[PDB]
Amino acid sequence: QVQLQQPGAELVKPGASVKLSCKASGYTFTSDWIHWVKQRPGHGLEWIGEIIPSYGRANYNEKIQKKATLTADKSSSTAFMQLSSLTSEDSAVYYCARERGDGYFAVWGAGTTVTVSSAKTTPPSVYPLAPGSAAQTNSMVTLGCLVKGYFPEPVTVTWNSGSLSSGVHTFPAVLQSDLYTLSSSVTVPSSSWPSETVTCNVAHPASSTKVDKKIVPRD
Amino acid sequence: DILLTQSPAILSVSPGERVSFSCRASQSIGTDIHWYQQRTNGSPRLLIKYASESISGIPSRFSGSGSGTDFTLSINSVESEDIANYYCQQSNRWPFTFGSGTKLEIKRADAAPTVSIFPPSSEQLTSGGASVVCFLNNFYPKDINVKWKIDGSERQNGVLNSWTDQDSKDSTYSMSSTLTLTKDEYERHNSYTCEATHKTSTSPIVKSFNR
Amino acid sequence: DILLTQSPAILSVSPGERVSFSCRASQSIGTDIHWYQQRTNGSPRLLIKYASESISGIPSRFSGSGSGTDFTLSINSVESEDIANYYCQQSNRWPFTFGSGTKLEI
Amino acid sequence: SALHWRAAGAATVLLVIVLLAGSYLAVLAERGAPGAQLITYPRALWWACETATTVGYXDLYPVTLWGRLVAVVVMVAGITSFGLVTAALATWFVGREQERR
Ligand SMILES: CCCCCCCCC(=O)OC[C@H](CO)OC(=O)CCC
Ligand SMILES: [Rb+]
Ligand SMILES: [Rb+]
Ligand SMILES: [Rb+]
Ligand SMILES: [Rb+]
Ligand SMILES: [Rb+]
Repeated sequence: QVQLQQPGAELVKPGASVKLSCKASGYTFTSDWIHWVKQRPGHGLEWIGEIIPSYGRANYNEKIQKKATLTADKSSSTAFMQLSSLTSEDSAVYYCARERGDGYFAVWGAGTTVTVSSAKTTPPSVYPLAPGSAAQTNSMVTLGCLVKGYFPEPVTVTWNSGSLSSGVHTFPAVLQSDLYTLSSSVTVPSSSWPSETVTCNVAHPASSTKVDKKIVPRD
Repeated sequence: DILLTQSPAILSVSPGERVSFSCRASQSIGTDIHWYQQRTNGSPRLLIKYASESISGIPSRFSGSGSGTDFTLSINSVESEDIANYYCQQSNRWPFTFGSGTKLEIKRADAAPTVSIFPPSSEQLTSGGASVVCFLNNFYPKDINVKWKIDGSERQNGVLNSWTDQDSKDSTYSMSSTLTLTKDEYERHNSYTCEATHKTSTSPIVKSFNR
Repeated sequence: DILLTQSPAILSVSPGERVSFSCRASQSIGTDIHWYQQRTNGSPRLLIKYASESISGIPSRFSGSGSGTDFTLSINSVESEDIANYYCQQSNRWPFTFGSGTKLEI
Repeated sequence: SALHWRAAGAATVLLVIVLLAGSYLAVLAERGAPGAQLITYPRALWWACETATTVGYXDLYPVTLWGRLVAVVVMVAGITSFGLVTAALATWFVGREQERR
C-alpha cells in the first residue's frame, strides 16, 4: 500500500510560511532517510535536503538558498518540511522520498503542489459535455467535462472512479484572470452509452471539494 | 559537487526500436548511479539501481550499464508506455544529485485528428456564461491549427487552447480549444464552427452546431 | 602549484538580485577554499572558510558552496556595501595560493 | 571458564557491536560534508571492518571531525580485541607448556 502520503496542495501568500507533511507506512528502519525534492513545472528534480528520523539530524542542499527546515516525528511516523518566507520562485511540486540508507529513492510520495499567490482558493465549476443533437456518431462516442473557475492548481479528474482509464485525456490547465480551466475527455463505444453510466469525478485538494458529474444526452 | 549530464535532452525513436539514454558524471562514481522514470503528471519511479541492477515490477525490456563516468539506460524495443522523462541520480558522493533529464519521444504513423464539438451546458448558461468546447483527438504529428467561425465569420477573442504531451497509450497528441463568451454574446448567434488543419489532409476537418 | 581561476573578473547585478562568484581549481582540493572581501582602499576580510562555513560578523546574506574543483560564493539580494573585489584562496596544498579576483558592480 | 577466554569472547562481541554502531555513526557523521564518500551503510560497514583490522585500503575514509573520532574508536576497539586474543593464546600456551614439562 501507498508508502508515503502527502497533501495534494497548499496555497501560500508571498512572505508567509507553510509546513508540508509526509506520512510513512510499511517497513521502517533505524537507517531510513527521508528526502525532499523540488520540481518546478516543466523542469527537473532538485534535491533540497534529508533527515534521518531515528536520530533527528538533517542536511541541506548548499547550492540553493535555505527555505526549508526538516523535522520528524517518531511516534506518528511523519516527516515535516517547514518552507518559510516564500515567493513565486517557491511554487512547485515538492516530493518526499524514502531511502534505506543505500543511496537510491526506492519510493516517492505523490507530491504536494505548492502555490505562492496573493489570490484566493476557489472550487471549480464542473459542467457536462455531451454531443449536440446533430452530431453524427461513429463506432465510438466522445464525452467530456469542463472544469473552470478554480484556484490554485491542481485538480484530479477520473472517469467512473478510475474504472475507465483508456480513452481518457485530461488537457493541461490554462490560467486566465487568477483562475484555472481545463477539460477532460473520454471515448467509449457508442453502443454502450448512455445505457451504461459515464460520470466524471473531479477532486480539488486545495479546497477539499470533490464532486461527481453524470454525463447524459441532451434532451 | 557531482554534475550529471544527460544528453541529448530529447530522444526520438520508432516503435519497437532500441533506445539508449546517456548520463555522464563530472568525475568517477563507480556504479553508484540510479535511474528513474517520471511520466506526465506522475511521481518518479526507480527503474535500475547501481547502474545495472534490476528492480521488481519493472519490465525486463529495461537495462543499464556503465561504470566510472559514463552510464547508459537502455530500452529493448520501446513501446508507448515508455514515453516519459528519465533521470539519473548519483549516490557516490555527498550530496546526492540528479541529472537534468532526457525525454523519450516516439515516432508513429500519421494519424488524422478526431474532432468533437460541444455546445455549452445548461448548468453553465444558468450561471451566465457559455463555453463551446472542441476536442482534436489522437492526432500525429503534433503540429496542428484550429479555427473558430461564428455565423461563418472567423472568431479570435476568448479562444483559449491547450495541448497534451505525447500520449503514453498510443503515442498520439490531442488538443482542446475553448471559446468563452457571456450568455448574451452567445445568444445573438446561431452557428458555431470548429475547423482543424492538419498534415494528414489538404482539406480541413470541421465540426459545427447551431443553438 | 594550484591555480585558482575566478571568472568572470567583473560581475554586474541589479540591486537586491542574487549573485554568484565562481572559483575553479586546477586540481581537486576538497573543501579547502576560503573567501575574502576587499573594498576599495581596505584590507581583505574573511567571508567564508572551508567553502561553506560561516564566520561571525558576516551578514547571513553571504554563502558558499562546492567541493573538488568548482566553488561558488553566493550573495542573496546584493546591496551597495557589497561592492568590492572578491578573492578565493586554497589551503589544500603547499603553497597557499589566491585566485585573481572578481569585482562586483551594481 | 578461564578469564582470558572470557575477555576474548567478550571483546569479539563488543567488536561486532562497535562495527555496527561505527557504521551507523560514520554515515551520520559524514552526510552533510561535500565530497564525503562514507555515506551509505553497506560500504560503511565494510569501511568499519577494514579500519578495525587496520588494513585501511583507503578506498573510503572519513573527512569530518566526528567521522574521524568514530574511526579512532573503531581502530582502537579492533586493535585491542585482536590483542586480547593473542594474549589469551599466550596464556593458554604458557599453561599447557608448564604441563608438558
Ligand atoms: C582521537 C583523535 C581524533 C582526531 C580527530 C581530528 C579531526 C580533525 C578535524 O576534522 O577537525 C575539524 C575542525 C574544524 O572543522 O578542527 C577543530 O577545530 C577541531 C580540533 C581537533
Ligand atoms: Rb596495519
Ligand atoms: Rb595498513
Ligand atoms: Rb593502507
Ligand atoms: Rb591508499
Ligand atoms: Rb599487531
